[PDB]
Amino acid sequence: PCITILSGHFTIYARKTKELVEEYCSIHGYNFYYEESEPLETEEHALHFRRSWIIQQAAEKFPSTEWFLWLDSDVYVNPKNKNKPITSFIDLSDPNILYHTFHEAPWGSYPINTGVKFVHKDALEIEKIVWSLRNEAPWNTFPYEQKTVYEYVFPRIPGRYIVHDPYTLNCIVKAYPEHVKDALFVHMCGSRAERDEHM
Ligand SMILES: [Mn+2]
Repeated sequence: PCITILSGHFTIYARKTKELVEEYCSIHGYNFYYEESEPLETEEHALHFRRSWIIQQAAEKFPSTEWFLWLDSDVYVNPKNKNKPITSFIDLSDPNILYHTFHEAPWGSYPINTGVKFVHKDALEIEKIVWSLRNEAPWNTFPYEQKTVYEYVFPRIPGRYIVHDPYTLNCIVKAYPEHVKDALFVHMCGSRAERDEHM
């Protein structure tokens, strides 16, 4: 399908991850949207929610998109696998599914990690609602958009989401060091100097 990968960051590591993702899209014919812009709302919760505003900007630019893929700015493409398409790691053929998300068990603090998040075009209005909840309790409490997707969105869409193993597509470096080599998306979740050094 038509994939648009989107990300944003307003930083060496973040430029390097950008490059790799930008390169990866170019290799496979994916659209690339990057929010280089400065956020109007700069509080901690609002910055986490900003991904749900960015997707709306991505969709305006690329309206022919079937699947939107959010990647954090601390997620990069594993050089080893840069020549492999996304479809070689995940089945996006089920027309009923709106979200593909990934767990972080047992090292992670929450049932899903939205650092890598697949959103079907038919869920764009849902992402609009997530953005709108950014200043509403309990959604404005940590972990923010990630809590809102898991606890507000998912209950309303039974059967329309899959929570996947993270080993290839949301491979947190510190948590899964034995999986990093074979991963597609590597997530430097868990420090700028540390990230630059890694990049
Ligand atoms: Mn992250």
